[PDB]
Amino acid sequence: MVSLPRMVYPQPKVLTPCRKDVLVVTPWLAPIVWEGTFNIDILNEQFRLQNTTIGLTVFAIKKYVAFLKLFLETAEKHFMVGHRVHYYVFTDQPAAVPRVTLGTGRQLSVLEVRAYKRWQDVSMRRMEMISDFCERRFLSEVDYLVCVDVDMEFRDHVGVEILTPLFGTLHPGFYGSSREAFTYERRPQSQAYIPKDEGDFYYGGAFFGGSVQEVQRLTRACHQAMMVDQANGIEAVWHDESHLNKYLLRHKPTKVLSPEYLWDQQLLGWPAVLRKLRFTAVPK
Amino acid sequence: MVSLPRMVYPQPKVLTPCRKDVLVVTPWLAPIVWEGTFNIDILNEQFRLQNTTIGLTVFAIKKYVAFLKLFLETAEKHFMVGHRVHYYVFTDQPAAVPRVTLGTGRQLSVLEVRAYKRWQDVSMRRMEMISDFCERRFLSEVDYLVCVDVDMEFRDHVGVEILTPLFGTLHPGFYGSSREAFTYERRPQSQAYIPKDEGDFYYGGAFFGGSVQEVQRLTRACHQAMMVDQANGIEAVWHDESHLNKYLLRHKPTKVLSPEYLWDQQLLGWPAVLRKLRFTAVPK
Ligand SMILES: O=c1ccn([C@@H]2O[C@H](COP(=O)(O)OP(=O)(O)O)[C@@H](O)[C@H]2O)c(=O)[nH]1
Ligand SMILES: O=c1ccn([C@@H]2O[C@H](COP(=O)(O)OP(=O)(O)O)[C@@H](O)[C@H]2O)c(=O)[nH]1
Ligand SMILES: [Mn+2]
Ligand SMILES: [Mn+2]
Repeated sequence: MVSLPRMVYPQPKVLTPCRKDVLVVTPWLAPIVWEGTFNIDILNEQFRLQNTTIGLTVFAIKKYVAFLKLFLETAEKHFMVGHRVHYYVFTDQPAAVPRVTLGTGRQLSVLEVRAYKRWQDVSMRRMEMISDFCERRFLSEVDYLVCVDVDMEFRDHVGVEILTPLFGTLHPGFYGSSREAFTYERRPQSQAYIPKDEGDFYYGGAFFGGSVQEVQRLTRACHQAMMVDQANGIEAVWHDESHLNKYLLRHKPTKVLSPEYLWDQQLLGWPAVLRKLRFTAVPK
Repeated sequence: MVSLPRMVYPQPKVLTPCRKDVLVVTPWLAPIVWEGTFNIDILNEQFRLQNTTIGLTVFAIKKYVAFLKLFLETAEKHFMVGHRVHYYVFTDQPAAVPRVTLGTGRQLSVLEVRAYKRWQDVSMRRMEMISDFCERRFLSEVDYLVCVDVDMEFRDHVGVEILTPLFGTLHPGFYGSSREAFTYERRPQSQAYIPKDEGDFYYGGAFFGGSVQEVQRLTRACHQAMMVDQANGIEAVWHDESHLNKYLLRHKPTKVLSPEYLWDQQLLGWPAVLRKLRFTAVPK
């Protein structure tokens, strides 16, 4: 990496934590990203100097096309502003994608794919489709991939602080829960099985990412695991999210995002521990 | 990575920090390594699965050969035990290197180099010498390089928790100090110059490291800066440490080690904030 320029900002204080109310590093030394833990000016410098391109995948199959306008418009206000962004919209209805005005250095591609009848299958098949397009396109077109649900909107900054070889996001329903309470797949017959004495966190299927290489590996593995389960007459309790959790248990993420990055205010309010609500559920 | 095996350990608690008394992550999201922040079993698994080899460089020029016996014997007890280790002892007196019994998977190489007259030159020229041998040997022989002073002994675990592309260590004299008090080079004529309003930390010249590529970059850059200074007729106030600090200001380390890793118990005692004293000064 090339040198940063002179910058003036508050000195970090070794004997003064940024946050004392939350865990800010995992036991494998991956940062857990909360507001107050990062200086976004330093991080922007680091990633801009490397001319980073970020891909964002989103699936808008069947009626879910209705979520695209707000998803994309709010993404324009909050997601990686100042950096190169390439949106990839996976849909069975190219003509139904709204014409959203994009900022400079940002582009959008529509990837036409099949629709599945069951929402579970639409959700699950994202793994296969992302993996497939890593090979077809993403490896050549972007440096990182961020893979999210479409039934969401950005309300605050989501930026290069999340970028790392592999990240998961704390599910907003479980961040304060004991591992026994996590809704991992519990049947040993399933490839997603995690027993009650294992597990670090419950990650949300709605927001993960990393380098293209790591996301390719993750999505390929989750898809293969789902195909094995299918052959064994089993479907994991929480579908792709169950498999995501099994993957990230055994392949530790190099950053973990706090629930600021995946929230539902209707269901969970605005707890003191959340200084910002960045990416939130839209009522559906 | 390849998958980790099933492991049983206590669950990380999102709403319960491991350490509330110290900063455990930098504003650029690099872990600051303190006892309690890492699970060494997880980390050992990760690095052993990668067949990691760690190089350790140490200079024992002139009278400093006296320190080698204790340095090496204690390294055998505490440094990277269980992993492949390659010691590189730089000396003007190959015959004076004590014969120290090494554990399996550990090797020692004696590198014969010139002895400079001025201690300042001895200390400063380590940068050139490390950089030269990165090309000569380290690139093909080790994955990471750890570069330390010889007038030291290991007293507790120093392991794979430190490994990362680039690391510096908090100097024990300044970890609680404001940047204005840091003994950076303050003369603008010097390549190591840092203004009073810049600076994250004061890093110790006695303990830094990283991937071979990053250590080659750092040591080459510091040597070049020193040569420019020499041509301009100036020598930085704290020699190689001043240049190391300039380098790490502009090239942020991906981990920072706490003063557990670089201490002087005679001068500073054993404060409560240090749960372990791992690598400590030998009186001289
Ligand atoms: O008919 C569907 C069902 C699902 N999805 C995609 O699959 C994601 C996950 O589904 P959903 O959001 O309904 O799951 P939930 O958040 O309720 O767990 C959605 O965001 C969409 O991106 C879709 O496009 N069309
Ligand atoms: O005559 C010398 C002077 C320096 N050194 C090496 O340079 C390092 C830095 O010097 P020193 O330890 O004296 O610096 P200090 O810790 O006192 O700042 C030493 O640990 C030795 O490894 C050496 O080998 N011989
Ligand atoms: Mn959703
Ligand atoms: Mn020393």
